Amino acid sequence: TATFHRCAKDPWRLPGTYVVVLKEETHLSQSERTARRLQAQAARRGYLTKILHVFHGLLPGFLVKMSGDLLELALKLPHVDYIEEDSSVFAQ
Amino acid sequence: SIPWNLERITPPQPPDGGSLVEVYLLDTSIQSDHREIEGRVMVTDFENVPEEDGTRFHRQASKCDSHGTHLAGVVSGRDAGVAKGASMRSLRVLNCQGKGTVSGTLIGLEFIRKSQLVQPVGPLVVLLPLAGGYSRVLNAACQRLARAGVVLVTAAGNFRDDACLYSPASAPEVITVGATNAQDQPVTLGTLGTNFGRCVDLFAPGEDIIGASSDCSTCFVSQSGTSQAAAHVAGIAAMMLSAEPELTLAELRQRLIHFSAKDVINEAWFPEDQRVLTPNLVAALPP
Repeated sequence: TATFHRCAKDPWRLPGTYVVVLKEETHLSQSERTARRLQAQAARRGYLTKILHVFHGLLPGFLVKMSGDLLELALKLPHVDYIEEDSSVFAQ
Repeated sequence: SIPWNLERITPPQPPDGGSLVEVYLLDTSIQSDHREIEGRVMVTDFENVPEEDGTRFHRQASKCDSHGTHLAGVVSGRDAGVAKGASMRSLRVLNCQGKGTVSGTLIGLEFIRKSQLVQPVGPLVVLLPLAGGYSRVLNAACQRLARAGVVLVTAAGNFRDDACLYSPASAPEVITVGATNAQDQPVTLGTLGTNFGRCVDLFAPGEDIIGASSDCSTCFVSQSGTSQAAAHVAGIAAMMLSAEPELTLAELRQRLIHFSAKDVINEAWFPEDQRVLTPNLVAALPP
């Protein structure tokens, strides 16, 4: 039941950088394990990934720079709630 | 005489209002040396910004700092600020062209929470004078921070559109602010203007707002937008929370509605179906 989301305003999309959000009470130790799991699974298939940051305090998860090809596989990782493609924000 | 906006939010001037509250600004770089905000704004080590677009962009400090310096002055500026006693802390999430990312904004929201846990002070007010398209992750991070006891204020957006298609304007736990002018009418910005709809909580002055200019250390410039209106509400909320510190988020939202001017906006400016859905409230301070 994990889902993928991306900005409806196409020119505001930032493909190649994804926010992997994990289930509500996921611990920082598990978010770090999941990001390493994504990296090992992607490496197996010949894909390079970079974990840019690991979140905790508000939402459990991590920021990853990777090919969108990996999203079917990333959605099947344990503890994943949803994945959202990065997008632009602007000064008002 | 005084700026029209400071007159408008005054019920028919407090020198150290909002002193118990700390305001976090998630915006462009700031001119911390500017005599209007000098000593009032603490520049955190936080920076998460995308690269500027273009062949060769010229990083000029005066232009890079413009949006943020003005907003910091509307909130707590020495001469033209709403809450002259409030403390501010700024994080850089917008680059010299006013652009940022959802991921940068989330890393910023997380940094605020980590700072609060390490060194708690009084009530926190988080100003987000930015907008993107609807974001499930940005609305979720905003909701989490509000549920953890932090007050969040965002601009409705300057797209003359429904604010529910914009984030963090669509997050319900956030106070979303649309902008009005000196005649109490919705602000028009070029061919666009203030956002509207069921996701907007109230309106506040957002046209020709005198604030700190980064063109010189003592300069003032007028600016317009829903970010300027949001800055008025972050200042008003800091004065209400400073005077009544035990206020919960819901209690604060009712104070803002109660002390607002009612039925002074001509609903005919918004599209026909949005008139019943748009709250006809213009923010004001209590006596």
